[PDB]
Amino acid sequence: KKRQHGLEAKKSHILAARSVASIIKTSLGPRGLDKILISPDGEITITNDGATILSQMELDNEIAKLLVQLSKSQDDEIGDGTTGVVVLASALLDQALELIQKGIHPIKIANGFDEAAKLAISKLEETCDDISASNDELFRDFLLRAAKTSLGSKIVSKDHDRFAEMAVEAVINVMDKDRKDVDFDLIKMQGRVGGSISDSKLINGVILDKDFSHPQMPKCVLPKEGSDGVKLAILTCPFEPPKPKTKHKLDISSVEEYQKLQTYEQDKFKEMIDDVKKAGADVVICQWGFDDEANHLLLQNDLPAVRWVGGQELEHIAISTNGRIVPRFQDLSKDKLGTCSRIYEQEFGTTKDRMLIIEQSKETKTVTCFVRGSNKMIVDEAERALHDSLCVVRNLVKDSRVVYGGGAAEVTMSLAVSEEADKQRGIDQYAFRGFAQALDTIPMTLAENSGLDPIGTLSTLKSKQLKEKISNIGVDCLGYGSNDMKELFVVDPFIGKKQQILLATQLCRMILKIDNVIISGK
Amino acid sequence: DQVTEERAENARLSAFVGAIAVGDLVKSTLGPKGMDKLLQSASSNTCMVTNDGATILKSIPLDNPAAKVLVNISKVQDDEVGDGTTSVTVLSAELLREAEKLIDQSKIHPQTIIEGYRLASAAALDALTKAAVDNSHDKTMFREDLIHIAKTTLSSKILSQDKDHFAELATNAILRLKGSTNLEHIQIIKILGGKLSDSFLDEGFILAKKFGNNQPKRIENAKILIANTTLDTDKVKIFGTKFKVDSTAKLAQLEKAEREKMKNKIAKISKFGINTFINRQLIYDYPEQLFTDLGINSIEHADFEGVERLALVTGGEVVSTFDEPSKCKLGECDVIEEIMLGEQPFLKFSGCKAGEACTIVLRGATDQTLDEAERSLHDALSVLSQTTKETRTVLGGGCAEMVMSKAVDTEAQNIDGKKSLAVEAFARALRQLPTILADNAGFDSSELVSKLRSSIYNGISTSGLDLNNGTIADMRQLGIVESYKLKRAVVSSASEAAEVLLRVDNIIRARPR
Amino acid sequence: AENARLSAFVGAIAVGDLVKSTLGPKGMDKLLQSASSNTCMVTNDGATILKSIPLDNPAAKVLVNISKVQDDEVGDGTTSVTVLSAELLREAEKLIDQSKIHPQTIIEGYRLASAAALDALTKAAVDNSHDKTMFREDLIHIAKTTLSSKILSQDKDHFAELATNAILRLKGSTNLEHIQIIKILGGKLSDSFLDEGFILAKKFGNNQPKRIENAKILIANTTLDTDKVKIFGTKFKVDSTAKLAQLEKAEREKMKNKIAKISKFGINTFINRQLIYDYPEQLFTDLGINSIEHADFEGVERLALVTGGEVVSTFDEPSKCKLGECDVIEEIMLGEQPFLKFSGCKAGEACTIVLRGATDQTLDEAERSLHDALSVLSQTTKETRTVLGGGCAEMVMSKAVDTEAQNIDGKKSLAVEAFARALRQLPTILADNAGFDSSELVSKLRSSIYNGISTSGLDLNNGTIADMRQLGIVESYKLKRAVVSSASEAAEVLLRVDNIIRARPR
Amino acid sequence: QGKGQIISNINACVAVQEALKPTLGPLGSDILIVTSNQKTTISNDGATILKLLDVVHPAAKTLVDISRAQDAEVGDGTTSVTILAGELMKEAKPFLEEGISSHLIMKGYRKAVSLAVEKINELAVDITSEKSSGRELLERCARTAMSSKLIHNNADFFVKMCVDAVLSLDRNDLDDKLIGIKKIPGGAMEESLFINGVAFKKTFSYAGFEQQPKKFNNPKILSLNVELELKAEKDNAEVRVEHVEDYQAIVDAEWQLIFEKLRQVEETGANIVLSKLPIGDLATQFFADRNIFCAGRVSADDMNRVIQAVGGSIQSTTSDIKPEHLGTCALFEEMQIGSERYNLFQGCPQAKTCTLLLRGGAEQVIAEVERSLHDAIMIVKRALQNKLIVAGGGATEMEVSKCLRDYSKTIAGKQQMIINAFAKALEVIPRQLCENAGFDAIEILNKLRLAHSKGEKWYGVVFETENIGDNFAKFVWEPALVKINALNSATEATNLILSVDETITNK
Repeated sequence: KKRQHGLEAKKSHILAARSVASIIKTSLGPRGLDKILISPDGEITITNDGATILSQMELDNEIAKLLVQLSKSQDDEIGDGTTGVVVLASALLDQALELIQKGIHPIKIANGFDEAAKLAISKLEETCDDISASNDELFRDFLLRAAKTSLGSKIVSKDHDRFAEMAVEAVINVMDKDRKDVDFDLIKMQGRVGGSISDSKLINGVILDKDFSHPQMPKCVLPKEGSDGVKLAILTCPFEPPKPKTKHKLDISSVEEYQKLQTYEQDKFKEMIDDVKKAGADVVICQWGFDDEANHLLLQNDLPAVRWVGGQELEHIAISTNGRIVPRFQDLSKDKLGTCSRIYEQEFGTTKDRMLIIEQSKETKTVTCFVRGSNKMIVDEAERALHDSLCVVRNLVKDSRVVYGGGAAEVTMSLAVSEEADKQRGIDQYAFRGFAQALDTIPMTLAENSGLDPIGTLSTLKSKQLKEKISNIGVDCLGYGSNDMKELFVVDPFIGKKQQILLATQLCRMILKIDNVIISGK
Repeated sequence: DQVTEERAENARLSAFVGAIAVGDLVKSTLGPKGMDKLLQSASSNTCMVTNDGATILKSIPLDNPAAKVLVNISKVQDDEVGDGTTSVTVLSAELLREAEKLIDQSKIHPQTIIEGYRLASAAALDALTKAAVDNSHDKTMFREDLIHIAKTTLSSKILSQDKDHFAELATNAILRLKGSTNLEHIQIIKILGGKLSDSFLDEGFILAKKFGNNQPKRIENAKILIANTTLDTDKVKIFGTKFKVDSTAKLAQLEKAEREKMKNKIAKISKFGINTFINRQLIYDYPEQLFTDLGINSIEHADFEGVERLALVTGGEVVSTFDEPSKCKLGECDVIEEIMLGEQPFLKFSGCKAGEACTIVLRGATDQTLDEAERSLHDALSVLSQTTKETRTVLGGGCAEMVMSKAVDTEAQNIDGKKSLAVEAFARALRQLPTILADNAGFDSSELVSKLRSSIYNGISTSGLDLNNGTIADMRQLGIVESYKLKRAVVSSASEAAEVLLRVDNIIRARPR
Repeated sequence: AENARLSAFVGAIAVGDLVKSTLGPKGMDKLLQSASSNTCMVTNDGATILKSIPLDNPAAKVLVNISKVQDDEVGDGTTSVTVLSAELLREAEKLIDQSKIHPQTIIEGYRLASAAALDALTKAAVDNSHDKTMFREDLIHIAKTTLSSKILSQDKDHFAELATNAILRLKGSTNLEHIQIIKILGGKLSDSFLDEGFILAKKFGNNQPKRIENAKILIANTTLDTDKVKIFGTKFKVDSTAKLAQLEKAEREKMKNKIAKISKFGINTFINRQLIYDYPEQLFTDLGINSIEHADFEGVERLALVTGGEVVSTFDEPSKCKLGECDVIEEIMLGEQPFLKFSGCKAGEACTIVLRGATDQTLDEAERSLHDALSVLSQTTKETRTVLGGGCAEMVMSKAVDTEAQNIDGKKSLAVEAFARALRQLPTILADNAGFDSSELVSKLRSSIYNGISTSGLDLNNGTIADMRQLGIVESYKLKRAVVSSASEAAEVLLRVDNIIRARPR
Repeated sequence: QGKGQIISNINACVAVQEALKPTLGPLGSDILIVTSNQKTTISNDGATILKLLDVVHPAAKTLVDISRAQDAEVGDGTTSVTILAGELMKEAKPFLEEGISSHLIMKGYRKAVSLAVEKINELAVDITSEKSSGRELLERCARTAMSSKLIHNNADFFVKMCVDAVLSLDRNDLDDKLIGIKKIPGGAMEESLFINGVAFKKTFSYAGFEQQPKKFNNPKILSLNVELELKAEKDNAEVRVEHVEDYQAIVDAEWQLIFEKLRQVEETGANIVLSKLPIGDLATQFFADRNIFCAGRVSADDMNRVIQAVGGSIQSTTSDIKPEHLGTCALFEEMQIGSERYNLFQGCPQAKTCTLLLRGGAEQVIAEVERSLHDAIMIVKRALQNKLIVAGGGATEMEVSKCLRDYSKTIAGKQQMIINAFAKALEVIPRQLCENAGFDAIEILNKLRLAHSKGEKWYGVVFETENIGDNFAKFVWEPALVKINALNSATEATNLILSVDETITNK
């Protein structure tokens, strides 16, 4: 335990995360770079994501918990463009260091941010556009314009046309005709390492690591004679020869009683296969294993089955097939049968393990993007990049207002807060301008990684937005030349920038109020 | 605590040298003329000598993350080519080395360097597609070109001098599969002893087991049955049962009921009309004598991998629940006899009912060649099976990399700007891949490669490098050709993996637990 | 080749990368912090940098000896000497290993390239000679080339008139001891004064007048400390202190007789090598003669060249030897300590330049600038040929090296072209410190000379291609030949190392 | 041992006293304290600070023991009790150098507190009448506490929602267990909802998740502790069996035992069925066809709140359910916030409790919010039995501070200095305020001497305008009755610490 008072724990505590957050600063925007982080277990995770790095990174100062606690709420709120947003989350604490040297009270610094935060949002509401005013066709065209700037962020952005139709067609299957709804829970992306990254397709369903046991039949049967969705079924109770699970004892007083125990399972072997054959269910998933003597009769009756399937994947199958998993053998009925359009096992590599793929060609509740790639490290990075796209469309649904991206929002509200600071006067004039000054570091940081003059671009933005009130002029991240964002189809959700900046401002209010740091062991 | 972090200054230099240091071991393994390496394991004191880095780089501990992704992508190469796949790590190491010299000279931002490799990879796909030749239209030349495709892919191991004896093995075996891409159908057995050229291709199955006591070593016109039922351990139950008896009289009746259990079980087996029986587990003495009384062969101790290969090669089916004798199928072979291959005699099958699979007999001088021939035959017919699916092929052997250099150089003129430096760097690094190949045979990589470079620009596509004579020879005359599907995945994955390694500005080392 | 030469290539390049920021007029100075004595020195020249840095590679220590050669001959811009040899080691990592060529053949390729490099330097030389009117006026702009490579360049135009008038007072003196450089703390570089005379940091006596006109100055090597030292192994044998007190007092009058011999000369100023006792010091006041003492060795030597006198030990003859005369010897206090300012020398035999600066590190470092600049002025008088620098000379030689590569052809052309590529990396490194585009500036300069324009060059101030004659960039042939011929032969020895023998430390 | 041991016990309280300096006042800052639960506590009020603070010296537990007494008593602004008690020990250092015993010090502070109990009644005034009352007086008192800690700017929206929740409290009952609430993570910091009943998070997932209806118009509440799963019997499941067919009957009997109880759950027809134990996947697919709300793994505290709300009961037998064991409410609307569904009980037969649903990821925010509700019930309890209030901001102690200087000036000699030290110790409350506000404590305390004498009484200190004004006329007020037990508790604790001349530690 150390004794820290005064500017010791009121400055270096903020300066700590200031040097830590400057590490990921080089990853801002599509021009950013990746990083290597070795886990304590020895594994290595390579990603540029600000939330993924800070989650598994073990630091010293307790301020790291404040940065992770914010990212926990951001994933459930916005979680869109994490590489872009994570940099501006710490930009509010950098400007507060200059106001402390000037003699402003730390609480007056924190209270001055919330005053200018409500006025900056009102200015952003002027230039926002309503995408919901159009039809469904123009709405999907707005998604294609947004999926270019928004969806593509990290690596694999080389070819963005392969994943463009993946995110667009994913929200088309599950959506309301009035364009108010979201479900991101039934959409799960399970990828594999193989082939090329351009081989990704759209297959709605789940990918099971376990294949069909008893390699004495065909790997996949595409059609079905009974039609009606192949009659998918899942048994909740484990599949075993029936025996009491509770403690019991057997008493054999004669040879005949021992012979009846032989025909005991023999009568149950035929009883279990006939109840399934009577229902005609082709796909029967056993949760825990199966009986060795029944490993044949399933193929004899043409009953493909699998073993050791996780309960999480079983929930997505029943909701996708619109069926109900069978809780009890006596409760087995044709009313609980599911609907499966096509089921097959992917060849994957040479041998390896064949991956069972359940696919529904029609509208289904479980939407999945088929993903294959050569690099193993890009798997978790490319999936989580498209996982945020589920919340991107969600921001366009719940919030019909959309603003032009490219850092043009912070420049637009910069001129408003500068004018609103002169109305209050007092000591808050420099405090309100400081809140807008911290937001002015975002455009200068965007041009840092691209090799463009930070101020030379920022000076043109305020000069151009002075004559015309349109916000389409913004920072050019990828080097497209002219800074008009309307021709480049660069748009960002309104609620995305709203909450992520507001929640960061609300959190920094309590951070600047920290004076003494007391750390005790667990 | 104890977290060592390197900024863009240290991490940029440390990440590039990491792949170059370990990459020097796989540079000499390129091509049929490539060399091998040795690894000393601290556990069991074993070693693996091979030119394929999938089993080399995986067992080499390394603290540089730059080569960690290179090992994971080797499984993709293990699922496609499998032989001579070290060029993926060699070409990636050259891209990291040329980019290291490109940032020290041009001093452009690393993201711009990646944008140059993105436009350079597009020109490489156009040169391979326009040069793709499809001979599948003529079935006569198709079966003959499979030998030329084989001669390229089947030279890896030290035994490649025997390829002329081994070319007939993969030629007739791919014709027997008729579309079987799985290695579980292909029967690969290892035999110690005999000459290196003694390996032959026999039609049938070879079993390493034997007959227990009275089973005749030669059985003709036999019905082969495969059963997963339990024999050796008998009574083992696993019920909730317990045993209570008043006197030893009924105690022996339980053993008498055990005989009646097996007597009624062999009665259902006798209804099958089989002269051959196979079990997954061991066979108890009592049913072993019952097999000899009824004239039924006995085979035991077939593991999970071997129980399938019996029915897959012979076309049979694993049968359980004997209560349905006529609902299943029975395997059949013309001649079932015990032969002697090497020291351990083996059980030979002849005249299988289904020719869907074949058995390749492998005899070699040393144990080092056992796992060495396994790696060469790991992907052998599967490579030929992928040529059955994708029939477009292109001349390989180092010339195809020079043909793509002409397309990249042509595209570099239309691009120009400051991004052409990274585009030209990809062409310069690609031309160094056959240069290292010429360095492995000890021949001239200067004058020969310089002539091959001007020959591609003169409009001669068939020009290539001769490995045996060390001169300029046409690949169509030597018979060196590779499929379009394999080479496309090698060049693309090497460039995609190199884009990630150039993006590392930081290396964080956590304190070990 | 691999284990034989490993650290000889990368290790030598890493040393050149540290001084890479020191190359060029836009470069910066490196701080040398010694682990002992807790001292420090700030110097651009690699002579001091490479000497004080610990070198584990024996090949790096060889670069110190070749640096000392250019230190005495040139002394300015010596960083590019070791950097040019480092690029030859980088190209040797490929041609010897990758291309698989014997090192002697690579050396032979540089041997034929060194002969072709000397032909390009002589034919491209510009002859400035004969009439000294336009010649001396051109020396103003010619000096500014190598005058300031430092961050002190603000003193260029100021020291340009002082360095030009320095050789004008020498009137053809090639000895660097005839010039006097004075280092004074405080002030600005623009406050440097240049007068005809000498300014000494010592002072006069207590009662000595502050202004004396038409004074005759005479020095000597004698020792006035006290009494007489005589020979070794002496002693005084007397009956009592009556004779002993007389022997000590009489020698004070005997030295006065030697001072009486000084009065026969009629000199108004006297200068002694060693310290002077108070009694012979007061005797100089009675005669009205100034006194100067505490000169170890060069104290009396530097003043002898300015006054043009001669050391007189005997004081016997007021006829022969030499008598120096200065118009005004008045003591002039500059800065803190009082200084002795001499003016109106008998002849132009010597000259003195006074420098003033705020930082002590600027005085010691800028002393080497004027010391090397005067050496260049002496070489332009002897050697009549001059060339053009600023990155242009490397591309002109590259045209001759590439021309010779077409005649030789064969596999040696790879080593000949690598020598030309090594000459292409020097302006890249030269322009690397300014922070401008290498591919843009080099391509415009390299292609312009192939088109027949030899007057172009790299301009790091405006970041474009400009005429070196208009900007005043001129290098003498003696400077250019000494750097190229030594750097070409410097790496020739480093490429002959086939083994590394490490002796046991003491 | 000796005078040095008392100073050692005081120095142990100084470390706690110096840490609690920012913890008092609206403009006071916050302190960061890490605990063994991995919960970082950033708070203003020192209520929960002393509980989670790591105690080093044994004598420091004296301030912790008296804190829990004032925790359930007041709970708001109780950090000044240990600060004032610390000043009494800090100002006792020159007293220890003299020959004044701690018992003479005990009589000095007691006479000041014994009069202070009478002064608080005199300094205050009965309000009642048509003046500030419910929906008004409750808003003025709750705004002082809440807005002085967190949500400084948005307190207009935030406190207004919390004050409206306390309005449901009525007299003649005034139950103290009504303050029970829940913690809802996630959401915006400025967004909050009002709920009049128990809310409980799913905490588990099952295949019938998306098929669960969220809206019931007239549900029926039923509480059952029966766990639904296949498991062994209570004591011993051993069954002696002879025939072979009876073993499958056991499998049927194990099913018939569960399946019959599953039908009894659907036979009742109650649209709300809560299980005290976990719920497995065996009864999921069966009970899901009935489409009745169900929640498992419910805490025992939440089940007791339902019993105290709708008057239900928990029974282990379905055939013994009485007609009154099935409760009904006005409306049932299941809300989902951040992929987490929350049940809502609206219109219970008797519910005086209001469970506030908060938002945000920060866990330390609800610490003072639950404490603000703990103070809100104290305001209601102390506004009924005795009706009176005083001014806010913390200037009330400065009014009685000078009143003690005037009386004790003429009272029995040396006892003047001891009481004057107490009045000097009362100045620490505005002293710590002027330090954290960047004001000048010298000029303000000098003006208070005239403000508490010639300035009559009610004039306080205004932090907003940086001036001295009347907080009583400003309508911002502070509870008066909470200072009676706060000032008297610190005296008995200070007199106990100063009376300990030695400390014994075994082992």
